[PDB]
Amino acid sequence: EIDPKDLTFLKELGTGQFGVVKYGKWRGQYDVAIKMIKEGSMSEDEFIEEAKVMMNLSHEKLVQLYGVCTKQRPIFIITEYMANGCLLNYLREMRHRFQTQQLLEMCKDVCEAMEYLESKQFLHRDLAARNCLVNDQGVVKVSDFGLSRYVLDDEYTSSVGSKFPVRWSPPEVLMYSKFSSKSDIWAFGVLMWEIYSLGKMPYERFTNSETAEHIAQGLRLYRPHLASEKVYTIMYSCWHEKADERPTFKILLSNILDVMD
Amino acid sequence: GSSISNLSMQTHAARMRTFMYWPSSVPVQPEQLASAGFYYVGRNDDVKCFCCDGGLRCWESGDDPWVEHAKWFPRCEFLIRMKGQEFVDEIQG
Ligand SMILES: [Zn+2]
Repeated sequence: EIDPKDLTFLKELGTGQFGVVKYGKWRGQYDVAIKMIKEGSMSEDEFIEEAKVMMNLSHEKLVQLYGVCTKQRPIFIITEYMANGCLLNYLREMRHRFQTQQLLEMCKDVCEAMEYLESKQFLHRDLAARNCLVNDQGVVKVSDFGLSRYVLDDEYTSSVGSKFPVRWSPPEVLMYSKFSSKSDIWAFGVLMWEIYSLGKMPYERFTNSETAEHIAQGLRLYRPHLASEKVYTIMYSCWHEKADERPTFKILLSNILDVMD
Repeated sequence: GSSISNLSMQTHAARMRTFMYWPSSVPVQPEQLASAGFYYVGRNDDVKCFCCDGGLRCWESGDDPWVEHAKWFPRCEFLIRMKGQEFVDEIQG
């Protein structure tokens, strides 16, 4: 529990999911990000209790949660400051002229965070480039892990919804809402595809409803031009029809390290 | 002190023709974007204002092209002329 008086607000970062995010200082001169939760957007009592579980998650490639301000409204979410913002926008900025080795380390960083989360039996539930962040050093970190459990917006909750992550969902999630470590594996494969496609929308020429019916009949994301045949085999293994035939994040990490150049 | 960035995209119809190969995955319609001074550059969901050269991407469900234009490009001459200063300052506040 961080005291709001022991926090400064210097610049506005954005207005993505949950509301406004601001840059500021904490104890004295610690670089922090303050996520402010918009009224009526979150199952607040349920998030406060889960925050205590989230505080104990500590990994190099996982966005660190320093604390919360819950003794006032709006609720403040105090985290690690990521100067280069969401991965999706970072990929879409063509000026970067990324090397495929830089694209592989972005995949390595996410896979390491997801291996740590899997070893703690924690599910992300919404893994995608939009939910990953980039710091000052170009390091990619997993953010907003398990947060969809507290979103009150009906558009994000329903599988046929306007804001449901259809393009990152396996057949068993769309058809039966069957969530498991294997639905996090599927989304990771889509995230690997987004990275090698430089932020292209998966199944761009399809609507959410067209995507849902085509993946159920075996349609998969094509090999991105920047992805080698070996890199494509890794993301492709995430999309097996049978959930139990998909690798763990431990297997995927060894596969990624195996093709490092 | 140039007023227009793309003269070939000054008419609503010229901006509409660019949206021919507009991806069906984008939760915003060409007509709404063209009205707000935007045209498709041909890559992903990237649009550019013909007047201020303001570029916008990663469109979300419920996005109003006029609101986003005033949010990220408040000094746009086209935006002020069509919506008035009152509307611009309202989005900035
Ligand atoms: Zn403009």
